[PDB]
Amino acid sequence: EVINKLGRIQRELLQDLGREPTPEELAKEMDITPEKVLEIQQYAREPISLDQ
Amino acid sequence: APVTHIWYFKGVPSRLGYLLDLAPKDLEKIIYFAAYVITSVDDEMRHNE
Amino acid sequence: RFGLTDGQPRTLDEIGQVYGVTRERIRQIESKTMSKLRHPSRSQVLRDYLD
DNA sequence: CGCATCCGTGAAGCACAATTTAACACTTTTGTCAAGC
DNA sequence: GCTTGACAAAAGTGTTAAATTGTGCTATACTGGGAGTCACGGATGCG
Repeated sequence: EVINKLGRIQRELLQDLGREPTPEELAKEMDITPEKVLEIQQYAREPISLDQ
Repeated sequence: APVTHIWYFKGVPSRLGYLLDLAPKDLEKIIYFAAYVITSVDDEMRHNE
Repeated sequence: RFGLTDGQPRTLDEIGQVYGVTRERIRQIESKTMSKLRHPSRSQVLRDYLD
């Protein structure tokens, strides 16, 4: 849930300034601190395949 | 639910088809929920007058 | 004490009661053994593994 | 039986219940000491 | 060859709070996807 919230906010807020939001901008609107945001971004990671 | 090994459903020859005496397309229809097949019938209501 | 023969380390009193001595007696003999073995004359052979 | 022709295969967001973490006071035990018997 | 006792640090018990995880629920109406072909041997059939 919170991962989707972060994704939607990151996608949407770009039009306000023309940049991909960084932890400062994301935290300014997610009501959470940057370190938790970094932890969420790490948690949203997905494994690659060895067979490539 | 049961499942059939693909190596034997098809492969020219289809071992399952030869074993049961069904054509590959007819067998394909049965395994893959496209047509019904009669498993057995009782003579007590075929030769009963 | 170090459980070298079984793998289970033992406390002082636990190995004082297998003999007929108190836990502090075990501590005293352990101190004697540590002082004697820690001396370089014997530690010179054992040190080279992670000197 | 001698072979041609067609056929299929391979190549949007919350509420409440239940579970799990890691704070802290307190208790017990474990390790340590001088002095000494 | 070693005891009595006294202190402080480390190893356990238990209650409580906080967070973490799982299931359910939302009432105008809307009703059936979409993606960049040829060559080879084997089964069938002709006389």
